[PDB]
Amino acid sequence: KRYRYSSFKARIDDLKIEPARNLEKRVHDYVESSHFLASFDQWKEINLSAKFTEFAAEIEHDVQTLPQILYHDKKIFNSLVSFINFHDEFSLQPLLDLLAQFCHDLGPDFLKFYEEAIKTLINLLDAAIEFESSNVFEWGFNCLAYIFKYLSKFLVKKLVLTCDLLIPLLSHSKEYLSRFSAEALSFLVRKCPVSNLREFVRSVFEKLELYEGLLILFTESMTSTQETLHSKAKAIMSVLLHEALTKSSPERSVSLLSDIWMNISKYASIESLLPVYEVMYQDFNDSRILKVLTTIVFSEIPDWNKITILIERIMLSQDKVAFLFALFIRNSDVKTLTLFHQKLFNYALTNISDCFLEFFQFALRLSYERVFSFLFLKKNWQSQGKKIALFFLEVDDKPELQKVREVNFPEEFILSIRDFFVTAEINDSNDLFEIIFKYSKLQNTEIIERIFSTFASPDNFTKGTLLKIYRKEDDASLKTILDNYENYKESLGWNKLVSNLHPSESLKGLMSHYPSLLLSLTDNFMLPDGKIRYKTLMILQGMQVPDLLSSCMVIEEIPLTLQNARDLTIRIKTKTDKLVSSFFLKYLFGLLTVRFSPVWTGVFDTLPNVYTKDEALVWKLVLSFIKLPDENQNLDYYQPLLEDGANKVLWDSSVVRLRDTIDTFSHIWSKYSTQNTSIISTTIERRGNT
Amino acid sequence: MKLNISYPVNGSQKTFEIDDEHRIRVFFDKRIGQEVDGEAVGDEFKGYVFKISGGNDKQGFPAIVGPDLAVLALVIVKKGEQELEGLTDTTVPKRLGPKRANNIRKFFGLSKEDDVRDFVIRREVTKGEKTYTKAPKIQRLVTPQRLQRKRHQRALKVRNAQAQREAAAEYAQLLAKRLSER
RNA sequence: AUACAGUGAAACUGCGAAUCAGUUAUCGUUUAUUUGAUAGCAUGGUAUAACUGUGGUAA
RNA sequence: UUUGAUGAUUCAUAAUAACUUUUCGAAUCGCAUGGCCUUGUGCUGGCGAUGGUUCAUUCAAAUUUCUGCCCUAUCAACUUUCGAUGGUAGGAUAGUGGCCUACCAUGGUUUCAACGGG
Repeated sequence: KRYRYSSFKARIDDLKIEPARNLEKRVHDYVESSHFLASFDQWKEINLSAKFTEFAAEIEHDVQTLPQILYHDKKIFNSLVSFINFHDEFSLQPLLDLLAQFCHDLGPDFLKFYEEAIKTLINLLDAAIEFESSNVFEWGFNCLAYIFKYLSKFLVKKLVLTCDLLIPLLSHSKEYLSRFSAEALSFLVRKCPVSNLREFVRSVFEKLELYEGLLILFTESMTSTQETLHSKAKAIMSVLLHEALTKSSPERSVSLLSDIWMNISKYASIESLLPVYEVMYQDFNDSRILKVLTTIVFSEIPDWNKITILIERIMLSQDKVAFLFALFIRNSDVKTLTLFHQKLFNYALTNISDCFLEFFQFALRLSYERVFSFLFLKKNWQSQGKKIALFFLEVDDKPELQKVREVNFPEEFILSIRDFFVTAEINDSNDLFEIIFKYSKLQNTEIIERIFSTFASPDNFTKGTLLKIYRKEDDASLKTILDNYENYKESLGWNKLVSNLHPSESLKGLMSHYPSLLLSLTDNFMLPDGKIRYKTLMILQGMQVPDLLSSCMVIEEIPLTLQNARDLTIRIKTKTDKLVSSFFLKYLFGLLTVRFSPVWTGVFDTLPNVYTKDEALVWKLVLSFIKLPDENQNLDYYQPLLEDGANKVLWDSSVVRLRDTIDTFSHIWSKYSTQNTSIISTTIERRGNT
Repeated sequence: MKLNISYPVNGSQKTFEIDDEHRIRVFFDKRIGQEVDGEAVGDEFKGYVFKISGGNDKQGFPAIVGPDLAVLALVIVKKGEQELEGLTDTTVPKRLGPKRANNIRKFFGLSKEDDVRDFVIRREVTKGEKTYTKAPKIQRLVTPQRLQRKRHQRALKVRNAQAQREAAAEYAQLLAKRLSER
């Protein structure tokens, strides 16, 4: 069907110049007496616009018989540029294509007009931006590429001059103008053989301090041949680009050559990049190479890549290079040589963190050696708690240097913790989890705030006397890690007598209804552990109804039925079971994250034991939303001021930003402790909803 | 006769065939939408509070009922304690998620700071090898465009008035000129 | 294009479905439509379609 | 010396008073999304798609003034039967208006070819 009505920006998106790729028999292949006269009279016939008519009435004495043109060169050129500087939109195609033709007949005598012609052209491209016509842009950029096609013989040495003339198009900060003009200039780059292109690349790199994306588009359009085929001069254009690179250019030019290599690698599929890789390897044999190597290992002879990387490492960036080589490598011998280089590669915590975020595979040898070589980075790396590589974490955590473990045991023996030595003991016990007597002693000394209590409970879960001391501390009492410690003690008689001696579990069975569902799940898993170590049908129904909490529409349609059945059982059927059922009902009605479950709770609150804890819990819920709890623990300040290897790409910028955030997480100890304090469980929330 | 019974919370529905017509004899001359108890009509189903739907007779046409309604339908208004086989246990999901912005805000309890855009329902449809995830829509959502159009309506009203009551004055200038003339 | 963004069946909504003859007035009526003028809460709730299912029914 | 006219007005229009089973004064959409700099995440801003108050226009309808057509005096009386014809009010009317109601009057048509019939 016809009639689609693409918008103006839509047509600009469809636009690409490529006039030598546009193949018709236009006028110029059929040449009369002049080369200008045929396109003159043809446009005189096909187009009517009043200033084009009076222009034709002005120049008709001198258009015909090309001696007339070569005599009357300047005067009718001034007539041309005056009418283009008049510029109604309907006269633009004839006058502009005639000015395009006005150089092809002449050749060298147009170079006394060339600069002023391009000046009128760029003024009219600004007028075209305020005109909003994709046809006008198409004609103007088409005639510009025509001028460059007809004058590429004489525009060899003056490349720097003409790009300095056309630099209001490249750095215009309106990206489709530069995306247009970069095609024409890239055709000129494809024209110019070697040395003038080298000087042009030098001046273009030097003038770089929105010109960066324009230079990227010019390089990509110079390499841009047909579909899945590279340019014929691409192997030499990469040579001129690498010669202008390698410490001959500014800082952003390295990322510019990187992004040009990225777009060229995305364009040319596989076989078109044999000679490009050969020329780039020949330019890389001499020895900035780091951003280039990471860029060429982005897009996926890896042994030759490993050999060149080993030479350039014999002589962060090396961490990102090794991470990408690990994510896309194919040789276990090269991986072992990379472990040999990882012996000399610093920041191995951040390197292993980004590598484990990338993949999870064989050759995990250097982790134990880095642990034996041995602070805050090891603290954060062990603080990566529940990963997919936890199966290797729990098996390789023993391989650390136990001298550091016994040294932390000497710091965990005595603890004079006022405000920050509790945090220092938290940082110690985090590593000491991967390392019972000192645990119970330090826990007694510590119980003699919330973050230090949660960290002590983590060492408690990592650790019947200890169970009695933990029950005494729970009678003396964040709560998520505390219930983790309690469940780890209860699952990891004498214990029956020790639990029957102390009366407990009523406080936890009452305060299981918290505003955090993970805290509710931890309390529900802890209370069943206590009732197991010292009824169970209704408790397991309440645990299973809170188990299927992934409230997708199938499971959320299922959960109202499951909660209604368990509530019918526990309402048609002890004081502790009534407290646990009331706490589960209060937690379900105070979740306020799914209105499916809050309909089942409003159904289940209709047949309860009258005013047992119902109206008391309702008054507690109404009073919970008059003020809010706050003020978690603080820390000091830290500063990375680092982690840059890229400027602007599509996905390479995202991968580099991910490695930069990884390095800023593996930054200094104050930021590491701030990230550790950020790594917490849930808390009280949902104000105004409860 | 045949009794289509539908559990509403799951929403499931299955049919039964009811012989022993003196169970059906209490349905008779009773108006549509009146209460029916579980054990009080039948044998096995206990405590199932119902209400009759009415509907189609013999050969399918529709207050006071006779024995022509072969297809009698019920929804389980209140479940008793009978463990049904495809109604109460096997749950079918509610199909279409909420579409409107404040409808989603009611469905997940959002406040006036959320600007939801992630509390949308999701779905992944499976070709078998290449998945297609989809977020449908948040309609009646406050956009940057909607208050732009509200601002444009304000600007158009104030511009029309601030041209009209001034063109009044430039007419009154010519009227004052003719009054000084005459 | 992790709200949406391409095409888009279905469905809702919107729109449209004795001839009398010449012959004046409508300061006696309405005037759908076109055309031209024209008016100083970051935005809430229903009640449902298509669809998923349970059937009857020779239909 | 204050106001827009037609041949012509209780015309067009303006002011007060309240009645409104309370009408409207945009909870709408597409393309771009540019600017001001106190960079808020602010305030602004373009083109046009629909809607909507009133008036005019345009297109219409429904009535209305004046003439006409088939043969006839083996058709001279026809209409106030259960409206015939007026005037006054009311209702109906989208309205002028027996389109109807009651009340007041007893009219009106016709040898001119009426009235009736072919």
